[PDB]
Amino acid sequence: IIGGEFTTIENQPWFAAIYRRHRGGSVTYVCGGSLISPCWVISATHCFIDYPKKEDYIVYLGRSRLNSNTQGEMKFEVENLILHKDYSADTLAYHNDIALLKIRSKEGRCAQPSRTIQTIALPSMYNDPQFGTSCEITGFGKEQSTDYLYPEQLKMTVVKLISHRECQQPHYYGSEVTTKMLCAADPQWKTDSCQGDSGGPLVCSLQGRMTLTGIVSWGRGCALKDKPGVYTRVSHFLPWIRSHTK
Ligand SMILES: NC(N)=NC(=O)c1nc(Cl)c(N2CCCCCC2)nc1N
Repeated sequence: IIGGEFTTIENQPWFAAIYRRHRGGSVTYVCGGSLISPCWVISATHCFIDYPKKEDYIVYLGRSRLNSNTQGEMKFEVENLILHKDYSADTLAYHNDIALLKIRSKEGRCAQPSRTIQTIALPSMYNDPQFGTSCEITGFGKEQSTDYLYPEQLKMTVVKLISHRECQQPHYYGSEVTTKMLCAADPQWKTDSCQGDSGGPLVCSLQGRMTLTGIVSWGRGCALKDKPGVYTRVSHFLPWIRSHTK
């Protein structure tokens, strides 16, 4: 997250931190995710497209910090890693950038809701908020496009949904953004998602509900003028999601 503020998991209790354990026994952070039901975390396919063995992944819930344990966090194995069959990557964009991780504790359980863990609601299909709506993003991604390291403390910020019309202009992303995507940015370009935030939630109040409206997918650079963040548009994917979750 570029700009924005530090926060704790209690302010975004659906956020899931996904890591990969290495043969060296080293474990490195991969991407964010969102708990949409007790046994399911939703994230972005591009995060795991290169290494698809479920075995080498670990999901934490209730976690406020990148490389130290947060009191009340839970650790999970990945029982099923479901990557979208129609995923592809273009020059900038990713398509169908959506994945499901069915989580199981080594003791066989799914998530137990707490002060630090809650599911987030999905939207009704094709139901999104209007352009100009303020939504929240959260992650452990870079604080500067140019950083080597990720921050140790969880961050979040606020961005406004952009119109597709606005996003499809040539100076923005032109032809590479599609209707299966959503664009969100700061009006002044101050704050944004970045590398390491992928898979993480874009949350909006829809109806009277905090709803998961997007998944962090891509952008050029981070916090660049006329280069907004692009997110998987969740409302388009209810059939896919329900297929696996039933
Ligand atoms: N929102 C804005 N402006 N950018 C981003 O969200 C964003 N930016 C980058 Cl650099 C990024 N990378 C870099 C390699 C390509 C994709 C995976 C990791 N992923 C993102 N999701």
